[PDB]
Amino acid sequence: KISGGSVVEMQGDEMTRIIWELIKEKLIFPYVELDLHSYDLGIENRDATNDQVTKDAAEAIKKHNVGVKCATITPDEKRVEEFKLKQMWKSPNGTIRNILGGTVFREAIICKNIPRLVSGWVKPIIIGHHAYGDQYRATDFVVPGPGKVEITYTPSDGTQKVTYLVHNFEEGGGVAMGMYNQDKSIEDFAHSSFQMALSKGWPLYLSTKNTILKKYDGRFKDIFQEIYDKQYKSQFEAQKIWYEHRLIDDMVAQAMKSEGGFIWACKNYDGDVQSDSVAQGYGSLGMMTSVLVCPDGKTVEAEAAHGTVTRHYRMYQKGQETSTNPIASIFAWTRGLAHRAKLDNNKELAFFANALEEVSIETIEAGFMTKDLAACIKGLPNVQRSDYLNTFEFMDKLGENLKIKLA
Amino acid sequence: KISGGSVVEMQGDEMTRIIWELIKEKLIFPYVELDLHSYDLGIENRDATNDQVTKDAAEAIKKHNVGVKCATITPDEKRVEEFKLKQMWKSPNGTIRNILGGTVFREAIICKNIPRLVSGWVKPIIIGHHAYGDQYRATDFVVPGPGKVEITYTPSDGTQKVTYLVHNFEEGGGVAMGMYNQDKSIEDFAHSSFQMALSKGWPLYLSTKNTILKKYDGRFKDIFQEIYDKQYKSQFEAQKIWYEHRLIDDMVAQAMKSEGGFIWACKNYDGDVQSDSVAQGYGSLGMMTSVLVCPDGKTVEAEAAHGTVTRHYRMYQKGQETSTNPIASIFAWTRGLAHRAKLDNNKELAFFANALEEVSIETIEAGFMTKDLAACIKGLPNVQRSDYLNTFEFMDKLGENLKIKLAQAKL
Ligand SMILES: NC(=O)C1=CN([C@@H]2O[C@H](COP(=O)(O)OP(=O)(O)OC[C@H]3O[C@@H](n4cnc5c(N)ncnc54)[C@H](OP(=O)(O)O)[C@@H]3O)[C@@H](O)[C@H]2O)C=CC1
Ligand SMILES: NC(=O)C1=CN([C@@H]2O[C@H](COP(=O)(O)OP(=O)(O)OC[C@H]3O[C@@H](n4cnc5c(N)ncnc54)[C@H](OP(=O)(O)O)[C@@H]3O)[C@@H](O)[C@H]2O)C=CC1
Ligand SMILES: O=C(O)CCC(=O)C(=O)O
Ligand SMILES: O=C(O)CCC(=O)C(=O)O
Ligand SMILES: [Ca+2]
Ligand SMILES: [Ca+2]
Ligand code: NA
Ligand code: NA
Repeated sequence: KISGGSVVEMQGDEMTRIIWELIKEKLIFPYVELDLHSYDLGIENRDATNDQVTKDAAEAIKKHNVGVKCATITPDEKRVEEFKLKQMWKSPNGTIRNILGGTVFREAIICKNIPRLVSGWVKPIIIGHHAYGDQYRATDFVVPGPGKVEITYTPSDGTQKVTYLVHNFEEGGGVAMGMYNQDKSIEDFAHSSFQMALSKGWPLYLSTKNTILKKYDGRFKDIFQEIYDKQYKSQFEAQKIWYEHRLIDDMVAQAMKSEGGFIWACKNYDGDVQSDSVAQGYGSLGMMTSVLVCPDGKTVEAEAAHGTVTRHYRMYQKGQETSTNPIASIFAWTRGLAHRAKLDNNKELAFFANALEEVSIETIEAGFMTKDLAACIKGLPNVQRSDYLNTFEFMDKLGENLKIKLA
Repeated sequence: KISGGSVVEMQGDEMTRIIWELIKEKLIFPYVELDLHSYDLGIENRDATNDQVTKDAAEAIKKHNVGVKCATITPDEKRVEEFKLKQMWKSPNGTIRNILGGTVFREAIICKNIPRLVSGWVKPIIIGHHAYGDQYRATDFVVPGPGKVEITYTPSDGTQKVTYLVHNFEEGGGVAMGMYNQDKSIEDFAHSSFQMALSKGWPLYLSTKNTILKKYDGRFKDIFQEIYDKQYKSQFEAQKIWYEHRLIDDMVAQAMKSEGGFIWACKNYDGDVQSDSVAQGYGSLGMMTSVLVCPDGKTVEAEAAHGTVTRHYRMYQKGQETSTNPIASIFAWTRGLAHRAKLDNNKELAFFANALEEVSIETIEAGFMTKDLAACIKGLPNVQRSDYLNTFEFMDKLGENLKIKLAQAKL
């Protein structure tokens, strides 16, 4: 009945797919009508269309400014045999992120009754990681035997091509890889980082390994520092916050013993990994939001940070009972819809967005939660069946709670 | 007085250099005589020898089979300016690890009175991280403007040349790099991992991102699997343990919520970073061992995993009282000497090494400790001067306790 606007939706795989459908059936569709542009990133369909469906979904997001994505399978060899795939398709996440660009901001979803693994974290940690380039765009290969691996730069302006020696393999083979990043993208990431910091009133840290990657990482470090000095510094001081670069070793240690309450700017690989470390440290991988904010200020893709949860899905196929946390998948929808509402100045969509979220927190805070969350309070071995609901029960319960509150 | 043998010693920088001298002077030299082959990896001395001293140290370690290393500054632009360096020298750790090769095993040092940051870790987590290649021997450069970055392989015979497009820079510039690893080194790293799992009777996890780096990381995953199946699987099933690959994201989450009690094989970068996170989670960076175990099975370099503690050094330079935890540095010596002893079948030195370890734990467990550890107990905002000992005080107390312990043993 509520008029949503246009949303790009990406369907995914395995356990998350199951959950994705439950969320549309019970939390979204009964209450909200949309111009839904649906792309199926299920791995069967991606194989069928030779991954073209993925490039299509990314373009759709540019047009419509808003995307909600279910977790997908990125195939290695086992996966190729499993689904009889054409080939080892690349990560859709990496494909879409590289086309859209921007910064991925992740943040735990906090309930008051859910204890943390790490004692100190009483304030949020917001991770914003660079979406573009590096490992997702890397070229890696097997080195078959002895020989020489080199990397070369040929300037477009006709001046001398430059060649560096990567390694001389003199005994057997191995592996080698090239990767890159772009100044403009890195600039965008710096501004997005400083702006999020000002926005929250929290200090900003950048982590790199510039002592080791002196040129590659030093470039991130320099770009951040240049832009800070020229463009944000006084505004930081005015708010009594700060920016500082830290080596990645020190940062992860610092973060661990911290009391939280900062923005953590990461390179792509570190953002990907440290975001799992942090979600789990607050409680669970089901309790983290993830939004890609594009450089335009306008476009957004929301998702759950975690994967398809194949381990739980395997039980589901064997007919056994499961308890998977859908909270993150649900916030992919509320964050996306929130943004849609703010774009269109849709007063009611915004209301629904925020309702489903407080409904989610309120349900867990009343004592209805999936197995992972009960494990947080009790310790896994002390958890009994009466302590949690299963995937379907819990979805139903949120469903009836949404009913009551919207009514 | 104990006859030590030949040890290759590598001297360092900043706060650890100070602590290094205190350890030698108060814990080692009073009791042990050594054929010390001393290499000064202080940054001034590396700059004066164009870093040749670091390669010499490494070569000395092949020859003598044991090395003990102090934390070193790895310079970036700020350090060049600070020390007026000729160049931004490469990490001595990378240099040494790539010359020797092998697997770096890192583990927390645990005291019964010290709370953890992470609740569940009632057993230890042992990380074995590949010492060779990757980021540490990378070639990286700034791309100054539009143009094409390519990476090429040419076989030794010259019979063929393979060119891969890395990126087409048309817009402006950026950065690019290449990195590499070798199969032999990866096979040695698999072996040490499975052996360490068997040794401890714990399960082994390997982490990669093979879904994203399909050839590079998939090479690691495959070598480990093939080697598991053919050579260690019977044995693993016998002690009722197991081996699995996990994706690095899943693995860090799994470690976080776990009970501990596993071996975690890591790629170079991940090992380097997660070992800090792990040490901190058990309570302190001062409380972790690190030994490079070479594939020859005979050669070892022991070190402190943390850095030079530059921030504590600044205070020291101002005359301000400091409290830096020396435990990891002391254990560089104790692990090195324990291995020298094992090599030489030397029971006096073996006994000494282990005696210095117990003394370290006993002193802390009796409530004498540096500030980081007192913060573990009280919470940083709650700790007062009376709660901890300063750097020299704590060293002097261990010195006393070591004297007692060795005396009681002589009796
Ligand atoms: N599209 C995407 O954004 C992502 C996709 N992937 C893909 O997903 C697939 C599986 O990835 P994988 O590394 O196995 O791990 P997943 O992140 O899917 O899950 C791994 C483990 O994390 C815990 N976990 C994750 N989500 C939940 C949840 N919602 N509720 C409770 N526990 C959860 C579970 O622990 P436990 O088993 O102990 O209960 C689970 O087994 C792979 O194909 C991978 O490529 C991976 C990451 C992100
Ligand atoms: N040689 C080596 O193996 C390594 C060398 N390095 C080099 O060390 C230098 C400094 O690196 P950086 O990352 O800043 O810092 P370090 O790793 O030396 O330490 C940074 C912070 O960690 C805490 N810490 C580390 N060790 C101790 C200790 N033993 N006792 C108490 N606290 C400790 C301190 O926290 P707090 O300030 O909060 O009290 C300290 O400020 C750099 O030049 C780097 O290149 C870095 C890593 C390894
Ligand atoms: O795309 C993938 O295969 C993994 C993505 C991921 O883990 C993430 O985006 O955090
Ligand atoms: O060599 C460096 O600069 C840092 C090394 C390091 O952090 C480590 O060995 O854990
Ligand atoms: Ca991840
Ligand atoms: Ca480290
Ligand atoms: Na499971
Ligand atoms: Na300090």
